[PDB]
Amino acid sequence: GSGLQGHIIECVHHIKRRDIVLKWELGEGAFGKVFLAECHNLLPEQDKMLVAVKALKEASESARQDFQREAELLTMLQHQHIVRFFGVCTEGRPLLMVFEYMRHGDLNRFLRSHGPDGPLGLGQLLAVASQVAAGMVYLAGLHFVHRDLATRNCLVGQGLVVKIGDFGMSRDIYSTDYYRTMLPIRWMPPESILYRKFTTESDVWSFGVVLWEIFTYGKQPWYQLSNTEAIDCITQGRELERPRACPPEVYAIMRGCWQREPQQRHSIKDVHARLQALAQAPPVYLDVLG
Ligand SMILES: NC(=O)c1cc(NC(=O)c2cc(-c3cccc(N)n3)ccc2Cl)n(-c2ccccc2)n1
Ligand SMILES: O=c1[nH]cnc2scc(-c3ccc(F)cc3)c12
Repeated sequence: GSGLQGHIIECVHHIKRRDIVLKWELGEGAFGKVFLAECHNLLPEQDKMLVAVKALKEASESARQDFQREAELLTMLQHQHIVRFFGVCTEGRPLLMVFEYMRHGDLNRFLRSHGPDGPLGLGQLLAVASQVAAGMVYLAGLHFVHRDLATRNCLVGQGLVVKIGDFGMSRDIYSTDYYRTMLPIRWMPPESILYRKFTTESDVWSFGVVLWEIFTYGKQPWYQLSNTEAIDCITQGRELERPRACPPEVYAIMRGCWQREPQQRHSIKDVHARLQALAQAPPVYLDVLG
């Protein structure tokens, strides 16, 4: 149910196994593990560089063919706000996908660790939002539907650089963010919960939810409610409240992403243009004054 596979239906670089030196396990899911590794002879002037390596547990013909198609699409995705894909290693089991290493981990973990529970300021929160929007503009321009846009599926590198990307293990690491196939219901618009239909318009809705995560420093949307209760609020048209750290100007943008009718939601290009203008000239808003 990945966006990569969704886009596949609707030359890959090969790295020698011996050029990869596994250093530590970063995470794991049902499909395999993710390692921190050193990769030799990959980038110029960097005889050694850190990479994140996704290892696939299953080595069957269908898993191999799916892997290849995903690797072809990942090679094609090239943007400043998309996690860099360096290539594969198909030298037997486990099949490996090599990505750049994002030193601050996923954006949800980053927000929670840089929040009140020092804390990121308004200008930094707007820069994070603008970068996530820029990656989504790129994906929409390719008619690529993410299907699971959320802060847990964004990564943070050196110098507050934020990019869209994940190692396909969020349904395991953040199982609490999904409901049973495992659907990310708190991030979904009513037509996706009801008809299980994902579009660029449903990605825009999830972007509004990402904005809410950003300005609550990574809190789960509808945190006071159970999964079935959250489905009810969304299908009935209840809206997430404006976070305290969120200026009215950003809340108006979220509300634009959350129009009930998919055809009435702002385009991501317009959402990005608005957030970019606010990141360069932040509104004078003190969260303490509300
Ligand atoms: N839930 C799943 O099974 C699932 C969900 C995903 N992520 C995507 O499809 C996905 C991945 C990227 C991306 C791009 C660049 C680097 C980078 N690291 N990621 C962007 C958008 C999407 Cl939408 N994978 C998955 C399957 C294979 C590899 C990684 C993840 N598996
Ligand atoms: O990831 C870890 N977490 C806790 N203890 C250990 S001991 C060794 C590891 C390790 C080292 C290299 C790897 F490729 C994978 C795992 C490790």
